[PDB]
Parts: sequence; structure tokens; C-alpha cells
Amino acid sequence: IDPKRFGKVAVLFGGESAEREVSLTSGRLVLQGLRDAGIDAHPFDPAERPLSALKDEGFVRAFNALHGGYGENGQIQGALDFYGIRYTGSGVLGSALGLDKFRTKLVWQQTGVPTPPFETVMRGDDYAARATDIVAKLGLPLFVKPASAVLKVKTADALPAALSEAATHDKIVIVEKSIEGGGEYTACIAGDLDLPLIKIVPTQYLIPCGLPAEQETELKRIARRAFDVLGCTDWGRADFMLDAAGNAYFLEVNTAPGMTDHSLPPKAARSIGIGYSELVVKVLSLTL
Amino acid sequence: IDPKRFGKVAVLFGGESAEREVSLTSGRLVLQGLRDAGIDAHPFDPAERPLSALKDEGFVRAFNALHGGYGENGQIQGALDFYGIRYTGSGVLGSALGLDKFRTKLVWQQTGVPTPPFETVMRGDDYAARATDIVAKLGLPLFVKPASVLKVKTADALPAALSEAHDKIVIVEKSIEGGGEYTACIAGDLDLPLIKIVPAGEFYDTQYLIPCGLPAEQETELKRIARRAFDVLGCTDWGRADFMLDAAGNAYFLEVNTAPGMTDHSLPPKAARSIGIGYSELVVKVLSLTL
Repeated sequence: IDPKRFGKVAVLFGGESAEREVSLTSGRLVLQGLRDAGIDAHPFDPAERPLSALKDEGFVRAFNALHGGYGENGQIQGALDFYGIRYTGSGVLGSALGLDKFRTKLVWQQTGVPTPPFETVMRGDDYAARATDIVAKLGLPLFVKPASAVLKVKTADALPAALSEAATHDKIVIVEKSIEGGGEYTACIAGDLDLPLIKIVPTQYLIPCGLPAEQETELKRIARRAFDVLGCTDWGRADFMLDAAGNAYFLEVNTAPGMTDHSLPPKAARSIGIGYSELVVKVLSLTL
Repeated sequence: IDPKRFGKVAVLFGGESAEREVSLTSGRLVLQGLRDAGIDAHPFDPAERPLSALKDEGFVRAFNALHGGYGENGQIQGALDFYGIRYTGSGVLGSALGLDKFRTKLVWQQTGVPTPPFETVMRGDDYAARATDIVAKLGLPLFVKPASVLKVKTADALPAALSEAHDKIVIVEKSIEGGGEYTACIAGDLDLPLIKIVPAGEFYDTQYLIPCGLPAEQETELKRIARRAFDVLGCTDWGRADFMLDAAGNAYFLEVNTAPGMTDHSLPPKAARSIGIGYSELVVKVLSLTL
């Protein structure tokens, strides 16, 4: 509680990625929220300030409010570790593995975390021949996702152009069975806060998620397992589908979620009476 | 080819790990080998120079001759990516996963790369009961190995072996008996031969033998599978994959190394020399993959 325990804090935000503008907003609010708590927090945009200034100006820890690019892929995590600066959320492995959808799914398959069945296609494959085999094996519809803009494919005839197009963006393309007839949900994770699931509606976000309490409790538990087996910690989201029968299938994790005053973790927290400042203090307190 | 194409090159070496002295040796030889090729290469010890100096003094790429610690685990790779400096070997995912035994083996199991069966101990649990059930499930001997090394030959000695420990997660791996231990060095498309690793007590200290002693057809197939074992973890371009054979010649991969030694007694220069590729050529080949 004593804000002095946090010492001098950098709020990392902005950056060089396509999500710079969202990160500017996140970081401004995180900054406000930490200062509201009396914490000695300062803005630090690594696209503008030398990263060596963190150590040189006596910064001891950072709230990472970057999104995309080096803020989320293990790169700035590795650099912060190298410089001795503590930081929020996941470390190098968890950040890098969380962004690799292919290897995230292999680890889930080996650890009992359910995930939709999928095939891979390599750049330079006979995409038409692969498409035929994959429809025979998985059925339709399918999502075609780069391994590290997702396309939904509803007919067999549309699949080869989708593979070819995805292969332009990644040497490896994931072709994943779509889970139909249920719903889409996300579990926000912030320490051991009991944040409610959020249902994602075909763009709109719904709390309560519409599920019975016992099912919600189990799904939050499995979602935390899905996150922790990839080496992620403390802060993020796990996205998943249910089918019509209520079986869960995990899609991906997010290790750098938004902190705009309407992004999902603040919404989930506000719904249980935890305000924005309290949420950011809680997340930062995990670095103590 | 044209040395000017590499621009200004840092050789990262030294560092702060327990293997600093081997890195010092490797880095001194790599530096000389790049210079002998006419490349504009300079020493850069990150334990002594600020990493900001790379970008500030106009370095465009680095040969990573660090071993262990931040040179191998993705930390310095992330920092270099952050600074826009190209570097040899694996990037952040491959480097961090190649040091994580638990997830390395899960990925190998899900992708058909053979690896010894294993159990995890959460410490955590009753080490006495886990030890009993692991011996039942796996057999003996076992290795107790960090998840993120002790060879145990009786069931009695395991609970204590577990007690000692990463921590929270312990790997208990079946030992592969009656064959040999081997390594496959990887350097771009060089067809580097396998090397047999022979413990000092079995050589009538540790000895490295080329040729590895296996028939050509088998060696060809093992080089291919070893490259796949390295590549499925996200590692690229430069490193080793280590494996055992049992008595019948079945292979089991044990681990990868993404920052291998470059002394005159290290494995990649020996594998390369045996196919007529000298040291200077090997370092230029590795660096060329950064173009």
C-alpha cells in the first residue's frame, strides 16, 4: 500500500507499432491511475527516449502499456531483463510463446488444454491440394490465421486463395476448425482478482456472460491453466469458444491487453467494483 | 561474398555468465576470423560497453559469441531486436524455448520428434509417492533435470534427488541406455557430419569423435531429423541438436543449443574442418545468414 514501496516507476507506452495510438491512450490513463495512488510514476516512450535512460535515471520498475511489436513479443521484455528493470506481466518466454499461435496450440494439446483441431500449411505447398486434404480432415467452416487479419472460410472452393494469401504473411499458416453453435468468451487475468468472464458478441461485450455460476467458475480455472502452461504470468486474457454443449476450446492468449478506459480488463474490473486506479496498482504490485 | 556488404560488425563476447571465459576465447577467434575475411568487425563485450553504443557507433549487425545467461536466453536477442541490430542465430522465441526443457519436450512430443519419456514433479507434492510412481511408470535409471542434472540409478535415491529441487517444476527423464550419445551441428545449409560424444571413463576428458561410427544411410537420416528437432522449436540457422541412440539405433533427442562454442576445441569448427571448411569460412557463413 505505501506508494514509496514502488520507487520510481516508468510507464512504457507509445512505441513504434501499428497500435501506437491505442498504447498512447492506455499509457496516459495508467499514468493517471498510478499518480492518483501517489506512486512516483513517469511517462517513458521507448520510441522517443533511450532505453538506457531507465537505468541511468534510477527507474526501478515499469508498467508495460505497449501493445504490438516489441512491446508484446518478448523483445522489450528481454531488453528490460537485460537492463535489470522489473516490469508488469509476462516474461520473455511467455510473451514470445503467447504470440506464436502454432506453438501455443501444440503446448495446449500436450497439457490437456482443449483447443480447436487444426492443420498447418507451409508457404510453397500445393495450396489447392492441401485445401482438399484439410477440408476432408477438418470440415467447414475454417479459420485461416498466420502462425505468428484472420480469414473465415465457409466453402471448400474459397480455401486455396485464403491459404495463398495467408502464406504471403507467414511461412506457416494455421487452418483451424471453427467452433459453431455456442459462443465466444474471454477471461481477463489480473493477479488472483476474480474478474468475470466477458461474452463477445458479433464487436459488443456482455457482462454477465450468460453462463451459470458453476460453469463460469470452472472456465475461469481452466483459462488460468491455459495461460500459465505457456509461461505467461500475472496479467493478460485467454480467449475461448464454447460449443452448443458447453465444451470449451481455447483460441489464444493476450499478454498485453488494452487499458483504455473502455478496454476489457477495466470493464471486467469495473463490473465487480474495482476502479481503474485500483486495477493498475494491483497489477503493478505483482512486481514487488 | 563482398565483405563490405556486411557493414560494421560487432562480435558480442565475454558477458557475465559462468561461461564468460569460454566466450572470451570464442569471441577472440571469431573476431580474427571475420577480420581475416576483410570484414569490418570489432569486439563488443556487453559486460563492459553500454548496448546503446551499438546503435550510436553505427554497428549494423552482430556475431553472437556469448554463451549462457543473457547471451543465450533471448535477453540479448530482444535487446538487439529492440535496437534494430541484426544478429546471428535464433531470435527471441527459439532462444527462450531452447532453454526451456519442459516446453521443448512438449513441442517435440506433439510434432513427432522422438524424445525420452518423462514425468514432472511439482514441489509441491509428496516427493516420496511421486518417486515411487515415476519409477513404476518410467523405470531406471532416471535423470532429474531443471524444467526452465542428477542421474539416479536406484529407486531409494530419487525422493531425496527430487527434494533438492528450476523449482516448483522438476523434470524426471528416462535415461537412454546401451547406445551412444551424438550431436548434429547446424550452420545454414552446410552438410556438417554428426559427432559422437564419449565420456572419459569409456575412452580406453570428454572425447568428441568424427566419424561418429554410424552407417552413411543412418547418419543422413539423423541429420535430417535433428534439423527438424531444432527448427520446430523456432530455432534457426546456427546451433546443435543433441540426441542419444539406444542399442537398436532408435534416436531420442535431448536438447538444443542455440549459442554453441567457437573455440578451437569446440564442436562446430571440428565438424566444419572435417568437410574442408576452415574457421574463417564457417564464421562468414554464419554471419551471411544475417544478410
